[PDB]
Amino acid sequence: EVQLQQSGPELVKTGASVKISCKASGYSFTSYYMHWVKQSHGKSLEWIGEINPYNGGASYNQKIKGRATFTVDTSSRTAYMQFNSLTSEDSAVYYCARSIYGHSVLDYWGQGTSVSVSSAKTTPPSVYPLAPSMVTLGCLVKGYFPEPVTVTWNSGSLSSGVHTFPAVLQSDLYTLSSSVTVPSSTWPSQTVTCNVAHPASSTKVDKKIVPR
Amino acid sequence: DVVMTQTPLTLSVTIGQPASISCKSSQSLLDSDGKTYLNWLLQRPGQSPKRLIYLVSKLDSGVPDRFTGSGSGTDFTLKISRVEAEDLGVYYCWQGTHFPLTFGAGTKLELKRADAAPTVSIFPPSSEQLTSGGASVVCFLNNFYPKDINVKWKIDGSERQNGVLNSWTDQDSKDSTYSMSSTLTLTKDEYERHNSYTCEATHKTSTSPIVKSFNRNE
Repeated sequence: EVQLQQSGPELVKTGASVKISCKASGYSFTSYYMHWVKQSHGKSLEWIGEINPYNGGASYNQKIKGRATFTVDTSSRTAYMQFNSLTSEDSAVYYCARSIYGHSVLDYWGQGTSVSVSSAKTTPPSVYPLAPSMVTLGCLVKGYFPEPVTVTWNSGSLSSGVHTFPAVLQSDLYTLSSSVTVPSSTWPSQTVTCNVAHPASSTKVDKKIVPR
Repeated sequence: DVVMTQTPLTLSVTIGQPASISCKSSQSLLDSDGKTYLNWLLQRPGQSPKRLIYLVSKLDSGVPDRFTGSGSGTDFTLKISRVEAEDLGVYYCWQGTHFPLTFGAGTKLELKRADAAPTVSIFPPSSEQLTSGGASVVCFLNNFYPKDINVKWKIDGSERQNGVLNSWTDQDSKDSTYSMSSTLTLTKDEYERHNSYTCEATHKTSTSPIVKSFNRNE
């Protein structure tokens, strides 16, 4: 199985640099080109460039103005992208992708690395319980920066009736909520807990939902 | 750069029905080597982009034969013979004949289903949030179809318009419904000056709205 494992989400000061990585497995690393692709606001895709891991040779989209530099470590099967002089316009998800033979036909993609560029400090979320057939409970995750957060319920043992709403930005902080729906015969008799992680602040909070 | 233009940019499809996307390039994608490097990509929710078709009409090994790619020169088409629930997502055409590689804007495919009324829930501010001096009231409008919905907030019988932030989910892959949250954020002091808080959902499924309320004195 071809695997392309990218590094985690990054917050970058406006004007500073970021270096992101993509660890390949399941094939001969030097036999395929690696490409880097930008996706803004979860929609439009833009090619940044490619690198030949056999000879370390890169080609770049000229619209990048020489701000990107690709490298590889063949011993660890890792491709790197350093991206300099970042502005808010560079906030996006960055993908690596493999091509056959190389350069033309992209065939496998990494999971993406979210890069946020901002002058703002990291702020952990406040996590508040939402307590009021089926009962609907929830978790309010308020006033954090940057994205993302991850929310689970009962550490993954409740999954079927869960919706997590996309975050909304207001005055430079994010807020989101998550909803879970369980049998009335299940809660409050059994424990229901939301687990919220915010990578940027190294925070994880468990909040039990108790009747109010 | 070669401009890739997809049409339509949105699809709304009944499961079992055929669908089609056109892709037109500003310049021929025919190479001097005799090949045409026109590709289709799918990004489903919660997934990485995946290859669908390459070299105009070649199917990726992981893709069912329901998908076909066709076209020549500047004009290309992706067809799905019978759309299945797994097909929900964003479809991109992209070209690798010219430098740089360029992508179309994406066509979002959504599914049709039977109309469903929302399940509405309202939540007062937690004791934790009040202790910190803040007050958010939250309304969920869950698992409804179609997409269009209105939420009205009332406080002590009075319609309230400001401090309201709304968020809508992408269409659910499992049940083809939508959900929406609405959050009214007040100061704790403003919160405590009122008694009743109400969320009202207006959806095509009924002439009367769905009203959920709580009273602080209860």
